[PDB]
Amino acid sequence: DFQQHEQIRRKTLKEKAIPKDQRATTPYMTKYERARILGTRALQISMNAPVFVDLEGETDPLRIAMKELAEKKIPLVIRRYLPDGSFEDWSVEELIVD
Amino acid sequence: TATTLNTPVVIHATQLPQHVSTDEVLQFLESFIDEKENTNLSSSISQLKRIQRDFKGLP
Amino acid sequence: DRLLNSSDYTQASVCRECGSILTTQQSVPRIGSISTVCCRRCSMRFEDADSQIWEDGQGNKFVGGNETTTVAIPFVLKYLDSELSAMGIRLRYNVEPK
Amino acid sequence: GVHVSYDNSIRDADGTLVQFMYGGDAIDITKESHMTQFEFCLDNYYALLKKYNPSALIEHLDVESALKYSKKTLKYRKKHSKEPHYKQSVKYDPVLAKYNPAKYLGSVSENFQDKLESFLDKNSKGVNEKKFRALMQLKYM
Amino acid sequence: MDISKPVGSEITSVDFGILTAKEIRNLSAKQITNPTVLDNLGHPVSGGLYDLALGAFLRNLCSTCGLDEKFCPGHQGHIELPVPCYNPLFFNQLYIYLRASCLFCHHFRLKSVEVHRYACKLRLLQYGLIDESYKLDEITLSTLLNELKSKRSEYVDMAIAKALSDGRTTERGSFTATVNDERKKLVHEFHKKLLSRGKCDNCGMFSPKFRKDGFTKIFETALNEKQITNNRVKGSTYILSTEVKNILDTVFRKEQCVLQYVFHSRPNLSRKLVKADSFFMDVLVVPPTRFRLPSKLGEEVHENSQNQLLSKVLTTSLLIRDLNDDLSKLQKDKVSLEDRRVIFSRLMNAFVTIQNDVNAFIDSTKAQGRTSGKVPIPGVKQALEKKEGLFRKHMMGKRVNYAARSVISPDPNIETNEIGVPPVFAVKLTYPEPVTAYNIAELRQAVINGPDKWPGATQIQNEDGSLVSLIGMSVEQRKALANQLLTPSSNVSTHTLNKKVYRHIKNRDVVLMNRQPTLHKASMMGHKVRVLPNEKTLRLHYANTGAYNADFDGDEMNMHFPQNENARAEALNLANTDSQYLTPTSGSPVRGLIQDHISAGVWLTSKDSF
Amino acid sequence: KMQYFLSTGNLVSQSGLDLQQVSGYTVVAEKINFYRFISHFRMVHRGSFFAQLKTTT
Amino acid sequence: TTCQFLTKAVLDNEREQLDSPSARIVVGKLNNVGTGSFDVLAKVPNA
Amino acid sequence: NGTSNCIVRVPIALYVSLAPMYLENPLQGVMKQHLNPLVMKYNNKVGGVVLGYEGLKILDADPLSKEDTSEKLIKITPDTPFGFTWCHVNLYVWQPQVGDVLEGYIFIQSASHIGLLIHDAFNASGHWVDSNGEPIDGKLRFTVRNVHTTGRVVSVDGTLIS
Amino acid sequence: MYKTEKVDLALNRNRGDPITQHFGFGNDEWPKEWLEKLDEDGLPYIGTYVEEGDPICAYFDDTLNKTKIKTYHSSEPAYIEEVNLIGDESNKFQELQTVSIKYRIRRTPQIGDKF
DNA sequence: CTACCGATAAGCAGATCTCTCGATTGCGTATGA
DNA sequence: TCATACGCCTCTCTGCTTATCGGTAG
RNA sequence: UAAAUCGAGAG
Ligand SMILES: [Mg+2]
Ligand SMILES: [Zn+2]
Ligand SMILES: [Zn+2]
Ligand SMILES: [Zn+2]
Repeated sequence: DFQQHEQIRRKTLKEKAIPKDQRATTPYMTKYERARILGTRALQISMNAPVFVDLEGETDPLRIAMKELAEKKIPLVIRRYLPDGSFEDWSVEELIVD
Repeated sequence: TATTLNTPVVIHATQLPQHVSTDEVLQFLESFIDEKENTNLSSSISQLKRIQRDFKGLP
Repeated sequence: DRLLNSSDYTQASVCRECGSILTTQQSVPRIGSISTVCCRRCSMRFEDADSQIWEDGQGNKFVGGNETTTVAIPFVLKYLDSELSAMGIRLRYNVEPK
Repeated sequence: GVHVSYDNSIRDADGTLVQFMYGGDAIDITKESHMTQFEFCLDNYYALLKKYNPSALIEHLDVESALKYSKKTLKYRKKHSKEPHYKQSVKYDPVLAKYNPAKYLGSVSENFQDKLESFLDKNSKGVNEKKFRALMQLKYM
Repeated sequence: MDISKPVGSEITSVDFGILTAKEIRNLSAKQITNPTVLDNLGHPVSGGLYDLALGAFLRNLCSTCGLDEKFCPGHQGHIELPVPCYNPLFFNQLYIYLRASCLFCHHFRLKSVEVHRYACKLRLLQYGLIDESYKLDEITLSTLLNELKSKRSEYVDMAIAKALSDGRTTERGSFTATVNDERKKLVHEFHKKLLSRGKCDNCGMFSPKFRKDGFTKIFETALNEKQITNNRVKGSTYILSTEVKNILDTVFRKEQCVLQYVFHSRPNLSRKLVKADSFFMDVLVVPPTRFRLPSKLGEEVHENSQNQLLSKVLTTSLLIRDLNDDLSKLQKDKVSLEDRRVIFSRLMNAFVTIQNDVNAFIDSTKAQGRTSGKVPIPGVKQALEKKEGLFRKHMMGKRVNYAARSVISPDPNIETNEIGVPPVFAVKLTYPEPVTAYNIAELRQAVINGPDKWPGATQIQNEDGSLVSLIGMSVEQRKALANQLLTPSSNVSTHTLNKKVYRHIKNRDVVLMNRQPTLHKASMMGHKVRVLPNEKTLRLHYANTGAYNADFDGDEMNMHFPQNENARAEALNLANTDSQYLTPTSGSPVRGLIQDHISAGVWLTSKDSF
Repeated sequence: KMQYFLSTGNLVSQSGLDLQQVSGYTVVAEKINFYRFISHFRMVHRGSFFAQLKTTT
Repeated sequence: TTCQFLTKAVLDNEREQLDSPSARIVVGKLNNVGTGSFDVLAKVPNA
Repeated sequence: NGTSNCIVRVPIALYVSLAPMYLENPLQGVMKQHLNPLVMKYNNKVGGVVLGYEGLKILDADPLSKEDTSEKLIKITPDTPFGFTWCHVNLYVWQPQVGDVLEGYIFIQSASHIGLLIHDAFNASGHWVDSNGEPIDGKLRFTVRNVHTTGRVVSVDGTLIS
Repeated sequence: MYKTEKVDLALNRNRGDPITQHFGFGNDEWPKEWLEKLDEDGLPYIGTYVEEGDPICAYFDDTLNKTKIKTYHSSEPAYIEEVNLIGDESNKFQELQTVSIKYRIRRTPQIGDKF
């Protein structure tokens, strides 16, 4: 009753997924991606998400997220969207800042 | 109440009812409490404490 | 933030089958029930046809069509859709988790 | 709606392409300021290199294929510079066509490459031309 | 907006469509009959335009959802008109379609093989097979006109199956700019060819065309000189809405397939037959009372203009319904020629005036008749057309909360990336900082300070949106609330959230500034915040004047305060002033000192300066 | 009628008076400053019809 | 020409896929240019 | 019961919202956020009242990922740090059916309404004279022709006659 | 800055209609804090400090059988300068229904002002 | 000879950034008093 | 004699669209 | 607290 609805979407989703071996986008983390990741990480910390980076009395979630990115421990995964709908899945750890 | 913080967005049921064996009715109530406290309560629940012994013995 | 989040952010209710925003309304509970939101289009009249039946403010009885979801939209979109309905034009909004 | 995609090709939000390369080069205009100031770049080489950190930009980069293809194309057009334009039967298209300029070091425009070669030919400077060329290609990337 | 209230479902796409009179009569809460708004007492008359079931009006709880005025969404209604009327939206389409039709055979006045040619062309091109659409015309080679068609159907279906099979086009079809261009070109040319000739080459029995007067009248003359002679061998009147609808429906029933392939661009599940009840509104729609609420002076009350137009429509409809009852009673026995003629003439001009009434209700310009007047009332189309329309005024740009506007005064004592926020601003604008294990001390201090002492808090929003305002509480109450800021929540549904303090705009925040007109990007940056507790005007460094093209000519510029961490980080990194050093126009710099610092540098860097 | 004419500026007449414009014939003599007041009794307006045409000769 | 384009849009049952920024603004969805040109996924170490 | 068991297991696919607080324990977060409140509740989609859950699975958004890896991806909505994902759980639901016979006990009796408690868990609504004269006891067979679902807990109403 | 206003209670008084509201105080339980910045009659004093939310004139409305007060309509505090009891030209000797209040605001030179 | 196709000329339709103050709001008429 | 509710009471640019009059096939 | 038109206008 529901399987035919679900299976067709997962096949389409797996179709657009570009394999890790053949992602030909920019290895660097773009400025937009840096801003978005910093904002989302700061929102998570503000919503009491666990943090593994020590805080030296800092109170600004945005500064906490910037410190995390500088030390490269952000537990976030990007999803670059190609125009057709294909998506590649880079990680912040393998991304290069600037 | 009853916002997205406590209720799923969609509750679509896949496959079908797959338990008409009438013989494998055990192994859940004897195991659900094992995975519960080893504390779900809104204001008061009591039917969970009197719904297992019906199939096994007497209240 | 400058157009939707802090201007007219509304968490309206939308039916997936109907595809319309304002066709839904809150059912009036009879005794010890929960006032959910249901369609005025998906539901058919009890004459043309409990958990299956919800009533309205006029005392009429409506059965079925209790599927819907909450989406974040500007209220100005609702006003535009009303004005379009005044023209006889209907807009159907395709909801993602159908 | 038209914006540059993840393939460095600008196209409308629909998907309809406008150009394959942003101006044929895909270098940001706000950063195009000092990619022609060869003398300034050479003078500030050490600070520029410390800013760029080429050491950390190797494990996620490929240099040899793009460099070889660009050299082959450059010598091809050098052999094929003086002739009518309609006769220029292209055998090797410009390096931007295949190699992603943000993924393959050395993939630069034909104008920038020509200007860099002309500068390195005319001006003879302790830093060598090879390290300067590597830094300039990293700057373009 | 609220951060602690996420939503999963989102509108992926929106598709337009027409309203069938069945569904709107199925969904409506009440009809509308009496053309009176309010009685002597001011109570909403049952069945009136402000009907109690069409949305709550003043204190009256709405009698459809049973909620208050601010809780009732506002349900829609409908007027059961007894006569169909031409839609001014689709009047041109109807006039063009029925102009190129034959009365007798009820087919298009063009040939019946071009009909299938265009049907197959549109069906095949709908799937984005452009080359196949043009290659179909190569299948060219009376009774032979059916053997040709069977070849085209096979070629069309084979190509679509082939294109679908190899991934060239998903079953949903490929709608891009070029296929849209070809659709428009082919459809416009096909309609123009329909309007081209006059003799029907399907049955021979040609039919007279129809004329127009304004946008509500149709005229024809079935009697001519030669067109009379030929149709015998082939064997300024008025055109009525019901019979023009009849011939429309006949033509559409005849040519369903072509009407489908010409009234659709997305080739999927287009099963719903395109009928004739798409240009006639037998049932009109009234917006909810919440959207039709009237104006309100300090004492004067003014009638809603849309409600007045609907009341006029009701007046004409009730007059027509009354006159038809007079028609029926006089139909019992044959009456004097004068009486039936005058009542039928009254019905005729009543239909004309109801057509004009609907035309004026939609568009103001189409209304006919004005000698002196006072003002031409704008219609629904006039509410969404011009710059003052709803689109350009309330969807491409809206008034914003948490934003200020004042004069800017210069200050060479802020580091060219901050702004000087006067304390009068700093006591109004707030940010909803959520409480937590590291923000507890600072937020507790802000709460204790309160809404008057900067830095301070104005509202303490609990997890369940219970905004506890601090405006009217004393010091001991504020202290107790601060000491109760971080406590476990009893409700499990809210156990994943924590209270938010609407603390004043501190020194670490960031705002956006804009000097209208925002001609280019630099006219809207993001400056950091510096709270100078002296003045009452915004303080701005001198480097930004050149970028803003601003002055200090008493210029007033806005100051938006983003409220979510996404916007904060996005303005701090992408839109910040330092990153906007070089304009993207030509790469030249746009910042730097201007007037006296330049002469100061010239004097200081000279040789005499020891 | 004269009070309305002076109060609203709009001219109502059945002869046209050989004048191009219809409105804007009276101005409120602002008492903001004596300079403004004395300047009120000296300007000449070419006509409200000349405030829209795009030519600048 | 809102009237002109709406008539054509509804007459042929033209469906908007919410691609252009203006359509996203009208509906009220996150834009597709720049920061909204991708998506962000959270990596969770479950069992 | 009368040659009927019900209590049928039903795997479900649900769209849960995961709070950022439970970002290092997503499965426990999901169960405590959605699945635990679903217990002892009559859900129309599942069919009846739910007695628990089992078999948590995360339908992560990574298609290249193995179906058994310990790390999963959670989609985060743009305007919120909350994460949304699909899930697979096994739901055990006791399903009454109209037109059947059920065995239940008697707890509360009144002059007008007679209370029946199917397995002392289905709330519904002083010995007197019966057909055989036996005093009313807790054991009897009834009909389920009438079902009321407007209260806090569903109820079963019927009569001895067919 | 000299700013004046005219509060009129005869706006809704139709031609020949008996006077609906008078100036002054009724017999209701109005707060005593109203007596500040309002005289024995309906008019206020002269040279008093009035801000937003401060009453100007108190009028007795017999339709509701209560005394209502008007309110200041400007953020900047002002000083009452003149209270002109303007009378009616008709033969009927109606009570006070038209009065003019003049306000004075200290427009000291603050920053941002144009010289 | 006469139907089909373009080539002007007239009409039709639509165009030529924010905000604050102040001012203002119809004649004609027709019957119940 | 005479008051408020009804009834109306003349100095700019781009297209697109259709009507009418020339030429050519049969 | 409305809504429209006119004048003064500010950048
Ligand atoms: Mg300026
Ligand atoms: Zn629905
Ligand atoms: Zn309502
Ligand atoms: Zn015919």
